[PDB]
Amino acid sequence: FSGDGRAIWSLFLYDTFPKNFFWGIGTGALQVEGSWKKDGKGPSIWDHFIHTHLKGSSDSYIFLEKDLSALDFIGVSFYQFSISWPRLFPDGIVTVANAKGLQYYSTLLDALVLRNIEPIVTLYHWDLPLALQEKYGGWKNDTIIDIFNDYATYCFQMFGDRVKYWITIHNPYLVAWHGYGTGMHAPGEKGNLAAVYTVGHNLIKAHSKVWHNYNTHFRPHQKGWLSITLGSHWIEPQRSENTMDIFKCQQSMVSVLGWFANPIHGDGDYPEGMRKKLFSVLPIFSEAEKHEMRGTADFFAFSFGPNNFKPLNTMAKMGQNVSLNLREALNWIKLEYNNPRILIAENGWFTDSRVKTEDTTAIYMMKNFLSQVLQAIRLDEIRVFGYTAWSLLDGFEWQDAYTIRRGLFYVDFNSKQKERKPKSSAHYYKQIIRENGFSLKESTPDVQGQFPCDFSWGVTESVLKPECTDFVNIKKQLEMLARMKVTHYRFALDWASVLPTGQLSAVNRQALRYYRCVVSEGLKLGISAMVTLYYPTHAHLGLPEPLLHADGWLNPSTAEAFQAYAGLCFQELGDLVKLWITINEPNRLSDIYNRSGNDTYGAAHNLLVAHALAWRLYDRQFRPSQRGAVSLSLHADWAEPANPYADSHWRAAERFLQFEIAWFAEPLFKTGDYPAAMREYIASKHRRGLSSSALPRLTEAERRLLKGTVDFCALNHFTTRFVMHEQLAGSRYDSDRDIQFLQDITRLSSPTRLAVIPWGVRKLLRWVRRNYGDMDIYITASGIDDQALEDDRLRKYYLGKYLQEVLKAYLIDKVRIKGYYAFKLAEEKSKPRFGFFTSDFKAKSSIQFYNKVISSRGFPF
Amino acid sequence: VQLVESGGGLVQAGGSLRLSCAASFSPYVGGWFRQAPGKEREFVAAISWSGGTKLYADSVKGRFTISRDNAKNTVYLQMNTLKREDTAVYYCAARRINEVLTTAPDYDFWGQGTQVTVSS
Amino acid sequence: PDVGSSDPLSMVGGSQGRSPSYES
Repeated sequence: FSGDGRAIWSLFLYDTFPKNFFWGIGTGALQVEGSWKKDGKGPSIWDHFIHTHLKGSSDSYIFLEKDLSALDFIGVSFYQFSISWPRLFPDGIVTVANAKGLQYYSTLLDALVLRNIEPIVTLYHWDLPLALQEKYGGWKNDTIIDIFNDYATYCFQMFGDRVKYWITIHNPYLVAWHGYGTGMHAPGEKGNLAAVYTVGHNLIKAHSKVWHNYNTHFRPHQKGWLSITLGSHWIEPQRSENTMDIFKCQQSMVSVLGWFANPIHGDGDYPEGMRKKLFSVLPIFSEAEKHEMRGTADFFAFSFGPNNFKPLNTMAKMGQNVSLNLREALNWIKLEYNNPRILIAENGWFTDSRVKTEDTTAIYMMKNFLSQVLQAIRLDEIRVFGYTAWSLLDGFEWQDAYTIRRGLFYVDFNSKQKERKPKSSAHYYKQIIRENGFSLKESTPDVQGQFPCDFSWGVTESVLKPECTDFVNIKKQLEMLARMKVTHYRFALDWASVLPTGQLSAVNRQALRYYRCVVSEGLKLGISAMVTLYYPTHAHLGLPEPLLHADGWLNPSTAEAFQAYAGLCFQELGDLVKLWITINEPNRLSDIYNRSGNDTYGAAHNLLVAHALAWRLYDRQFRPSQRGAVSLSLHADWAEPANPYADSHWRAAERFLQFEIAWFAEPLFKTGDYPAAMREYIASKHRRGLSSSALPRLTEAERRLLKGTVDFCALNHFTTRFVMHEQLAGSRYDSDRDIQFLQDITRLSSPTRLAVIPWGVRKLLRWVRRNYGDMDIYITASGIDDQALEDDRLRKYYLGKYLQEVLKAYLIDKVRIKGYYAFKLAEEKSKPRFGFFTSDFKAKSSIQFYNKVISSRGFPF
Repeated sequence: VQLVESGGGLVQAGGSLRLSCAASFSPYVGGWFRQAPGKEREFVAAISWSGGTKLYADSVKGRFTISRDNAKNTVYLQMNTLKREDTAVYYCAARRINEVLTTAPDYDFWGQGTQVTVSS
Repeated sequence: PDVGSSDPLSMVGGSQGRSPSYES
């Protein structure tokens, strides 16, 4: 009931809508018809307003064929359009009807019924006949109430045969507020306070009279429904949970939506707040008018889109923060007006007018809106029976004219043909309707089967610094590993703790002893070690201070120091340790060398050399005796196109993988040199005056050194990126790959915005297999953070799903995948909650889940 | 659809008279025509379903007013300052489509006719 | 939400961000 909305302010895995959910799209007469003075159409206030306050449009009135084509392409069930009143009744009074306009609406209605599309017909979408503004004052004069009911009566009589869904007025809030409050809309009276509320009053009363008209005289033999489309915005409190911010939030909502909803969908009166705040500006319903307003809508038509949001004078925000959260808005309607049936009568956003058909953001705005509606239906039980995307085609967007576009279909207004081209959102909304929700198509069904008996089941941690069971450090770790059925453990050493000099002339032997103790205790648990020599983090670069101050990784001698460190660790641990990662994610170490674009490429060259020197040392001097294996970890998030209808975004997704994985993988795995794609792309944007960076060619000696220096392929995979082609300026590494990212705010994500996109790991493994062949692959890091400190449902979810796709890559795709290391074992207090154990070493639920998988070698039938 | 006129009769010139047409479902346009012996029926006045639209013949604009009460299914013609030029048989008409038209082929149902006579 | 931008929710980034590994 009134006021119940304030409550609003004080793992979702659904993709598809209710059976029989109802998909549509909308237009409004004035935006799309054109032909404003054609075949005896009377002028509207909006015709006068444009030719006074401003300076063919989509020309639907002559191209009905072309819009019926677009409707068929989308596959919508309903189409919502509006009858231009002055095209029927030039003087609004119902003297002789203009038979050519009646022919147009009749022809449209016939075509929709024969294509099985339900019409939703809107009587009044702001284009009041000019003659009623001049003779009467338009909605200021209450004689309009019967002038409007007469017009509806004819419309029911001429079309009710074929129309079962009727809207009286589209968004009466803007009619009153911008027509007479702000002057932004026809007729353009600014600051007229008394008009605003008299106009609103006449619109309410006219609607009610049309509802009762329809209820009595047409519903029995036509059996349709009538509502009114109430627009509104949404608002959230300035301060977190400020009790009076919340009260102002409620005031904002009432002032826009309650003003018209409370008479029609509520108790039959204006909102009590308004009645106080406006005790004598605001008209009064008699107690009998109160009983004939209550209930004059057969459903809640609701509009939520850019016109209730911009310009800033459209609503009173009352100091609290603006919001696009449609789910909460729908919830507000549910509590205020007691869970009615909702049709979303208008929803969408807008794109800049120089975007033609590649409307990438429009897709993600549509995805986000649709997701909120599905949450509303499923989580909150809100009776949303239908969705009207907005709008079918580009047209004249009221005071903005043609400076924004809102159509699912592009119209070049400078061409006579005015063809309707499907934008990317038209492709997207098409598939949405086909599948009745989110494309359930990139998600293959679960496999039953098992990993081979010799698969590595790992857990990873990062750098451990030194302090056998003497060492308290190692006890607490063993207590954690004892609760895991993992067979491998992956941990990093601290280069600066072993050789504080960075030279072998000063070895911390206590530090090696602590590391050895870590390996040897783990062998007692029956757990093998994979030791990472160098694991740079944001917080600690990891270099011994002398080589940091001597230019770090830009200094080629830093690569030799690393070889000295590698040999030491191979010598003092290699009898115990059979798996080695030289460097963890050197490809993402470019960002520390942010400055020159040639700076990040040089540091990466010395990083490749460090690895190849360490690896050759092992291969020559330590493998014969120790018979272990050595590689490095690459960060390897998957990439898909942001806009999948843009051939340019497909190419950007491959370029991303080139710059991310092939940068290191191509020389060290396959050819001893940088990948062609990368050298050749950096060629153009420097041969085309955009970047002063060169990717230096590598000496045939340099080629020889790096080629073939990996015993297996190691990948740290967490998420999938959605990438856009965008030509960037500058010469930084980021700049040369010409890539921007789009966060799909609608996917199951972690606190830190890691997307759960399981099938990305399967695509990655096959991309790796196909570029670098049937060499062995270990996933050396895989995880996600999670707010939950005992029941990490998101980690459990991620782990089950991604491991299921790894199984698919093994059983179905035949990728030589040998191991999975989960990320990570424990978490530090300031740091994102990535651990299987809390900072206090308490175990989370996912441990039992990970063990169960390990015990089963997968997901057996 | 049956229509019935009421309130004809003889009136002194310059006097006043009020006809009503009672009907016996849907909305309709109420019409009024008058016919003199040997002349074609002439349109007098009509009224839309909720009275937003009223039309009159020029020869009666100012003197005649049409109105209706949908609740009683009755249209009224209030004739004031009657001339001898107003003597005729007066027929009420109904038209179903809520469009106010002035020619007689556009009305579907017709009343029996009531005589109005203006003498001095 | 920048109500006057065509990307009011700022979905289009251009910053890759560090991997889990660099946030420890």
